[PDB]
Parts: sequence; C-alpha cells; structure tokens
Amino acid sequence: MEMWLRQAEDRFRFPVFPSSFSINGKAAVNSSSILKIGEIATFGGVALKSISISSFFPNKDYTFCDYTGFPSPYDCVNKIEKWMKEGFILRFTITETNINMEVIIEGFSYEERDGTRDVYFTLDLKEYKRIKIPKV
Amino acid sequence: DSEFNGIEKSCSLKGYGDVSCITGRGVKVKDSYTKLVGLFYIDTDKHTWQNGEYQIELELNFQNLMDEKSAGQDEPKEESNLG
Repeated sequence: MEMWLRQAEDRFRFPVFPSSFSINGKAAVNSSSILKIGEIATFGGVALKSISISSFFPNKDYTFCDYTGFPSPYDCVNKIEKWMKEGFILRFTITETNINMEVIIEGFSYEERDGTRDVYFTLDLKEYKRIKIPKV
Repeated sequence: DSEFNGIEKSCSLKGYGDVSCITGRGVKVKDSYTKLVGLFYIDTDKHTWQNGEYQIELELNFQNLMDEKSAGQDEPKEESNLG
C-alpha cells in the first residue's frame, strides 16, 4: 500500500508507511423523554471522519523505505507546514483500501529524539464537505 | 381608616400537594421552632408535571396566627335535657 497527499498536480508520497491507521466515524442521535413511556431517540445526522498518522521522515536511504528519491526531512516538514498555513483543500488516499477523500489539516507536530537525525511526526486530518447554495 | 396600610409579610413555598391549592384559597403552614400554625392566602400558584414527578410553587400572604385550640371557644349550644 501507498500513501499520498496531493494538491491539484502537486503530489507528495510518504517515504515510510506507518505501523497502523484508523478511521473514526460517528452519528448524532437526539433523545427525548416522554411521560410514562421513557426515553426515545431519532436520527440527527452524520459527522465528519477523522484520521491520524504517525511515522518519521528518514535522513538516509533505508532498506525499508517505500522508494528512493524523497526530499530531506525538513523539506517535507516545510511543504506540509505551508499547506497547513494556507488552509488548502487536499486529497488523501491510501491505495488498496476505500480511503480516498478531500481533507484539511488540523495539526502537525514533529520532533527529534535520537542520534540519527530522523524526524518523527504526527498529522491530524479532517474530512471536508462543500456546502451547496441553491439558486433559481 | 380604610386607606392605612401596614407591614407586609410573605412566603415563597415549593413542595408537594394536591390540585386543590390554587389562587384564592387559604392554606396553613406550621412553624418549626415554635410549633405554631399560621394562615396564609394564596396569591400565585403553579403546578408542573414532568418525568413522572409533580411539584407546586405558591406565593403566600400572611393573615394571622391560628389560635391554639379555639379562639372564641365555640361550644355547641344545647339544652341540658332534650325533653
């Protein structure tokens, strides 16, 4: 499997695939209480999905890397930080699954914690839906 | 003598009762410390039913202290011998 983040024709592919990934979905339920019968509930609408990714940007060509030719760690950091700064609408896809949707970046944290100069990161994404304004 | 007005004494009560406690009727409240009973007139009322519980809220206006036993001591006026 591969992981991509793309802004129009500008595409970025993650060099190290993470250890796991999980998608969260919820729905809203409205509750009322009626005399002498108890609680009742009705459907209220679905919420936006969220996804979080943790991995690192390598500082050298490892054996377990997805491909060869990726940029430096801080080049990746700068590119993603610029995307988060301007509030771009991006497309996030994981191949061989059903995950292919438009998202927006909520958080980005990175750190260095050993002698290898690798940069560990955590990325938070949120599903994006455009509003339709009717006309006549 | 009708135009004079004195000090006003009131009570705001919330508790349990029946549907008979409505505006325009007299009610009795017992004092805890002295064990004395007073008579009040209901000025405002509100009854609510919700979630299987029923409560009342009253606005009371104080009239006077109920006399211990009988104030005028009304006795049933009977002849000593019926016939």
